[PDB]
Amino acid sequence: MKTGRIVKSISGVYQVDVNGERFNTKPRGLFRKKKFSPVVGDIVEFEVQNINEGYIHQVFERENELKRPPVSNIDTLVIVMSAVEPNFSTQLLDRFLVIAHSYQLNARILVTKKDKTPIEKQFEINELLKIYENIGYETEFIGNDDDRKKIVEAWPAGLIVLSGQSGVGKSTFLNHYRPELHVELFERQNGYIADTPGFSALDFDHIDKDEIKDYFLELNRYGETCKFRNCNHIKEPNCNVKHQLEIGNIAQFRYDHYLQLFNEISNRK
Ligand SMILES: Nc1nc2c(ncn2[C@@H]2O[C@H](COP(=O)(O)OP(=O)(O)O)[C@@H](O)[C@H]2O)c(=O)[nH]1
Ligand SMILES: [Zn+2]
Repeated sequence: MKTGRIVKSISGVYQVDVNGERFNTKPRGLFRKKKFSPVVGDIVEFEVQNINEGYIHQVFERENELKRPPVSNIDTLVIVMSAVEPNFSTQLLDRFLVIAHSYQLNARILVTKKDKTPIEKQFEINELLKIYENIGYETEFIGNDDDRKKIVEAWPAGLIVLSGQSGVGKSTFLNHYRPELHVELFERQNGYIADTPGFSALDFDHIDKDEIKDYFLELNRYGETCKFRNCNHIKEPNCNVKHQLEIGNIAQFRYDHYLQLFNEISNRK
């Protein structure tokens, strides 16, 4: 009877947004069981009752999902990094992109605190952000002089989830969408933006050492012409990644972070 996105879950009641319209609903069939329980971000078919209430009959197949917090069908993961306080880190950024792609997410890169970054440092970060744009990511570098609402409404349509450490500047964006002014979705013009971040932790537990190269997008792309179909680009001969490194089309820090994570993600915790 109606199709929409779950924007709130409160003690087994699922609020479903239907183009602005809100419905408090409960699951039936499979969706009453824990192994099929609805999550915020689910697209659902529900039966309308009592004007603004309803029963969820179908939860559509999840295109993607985070477990902590539990949220499904993210259209863009915005990785939020400070330029300073703390200092921008390609080591932390590469790790967040690996996690992002391991969850099958679209990712883009947002650097904050430009207005208090030394201008010489701004040029070094700008050159780093160029390397990520050559890999295929959209990047922005913003400060207090920038319109945070204009920025969010230029983002691709659908569900945006901000992921990054506390203090990087997620709330400064999110407060523009808080009606009051465990995960809830807030409306924006072309979709939603999420209450919570996506990660930071031992979201490495599910990753096989063999998958790490798939989530370095330029290694994955250049590995197409390595001799070996599963070349790890470490000791293998005829390696196209090590060649592209040599002639300067893969950045050394990217290769070095791949190597550290390949060596680390193997290890017992
Ligand atoms: N100067 C400056 N400070 C910022 C910027 N973005 C965030 N902050 C500050 O950094 C701190 C953390 O911001 P907040 O949005 O609460 O971070 P969250 O923990 O990631 O949500 C706060 O004191 C913010 O006002 C920025 O672009 N420039
Ligand atoms: Zn290779």
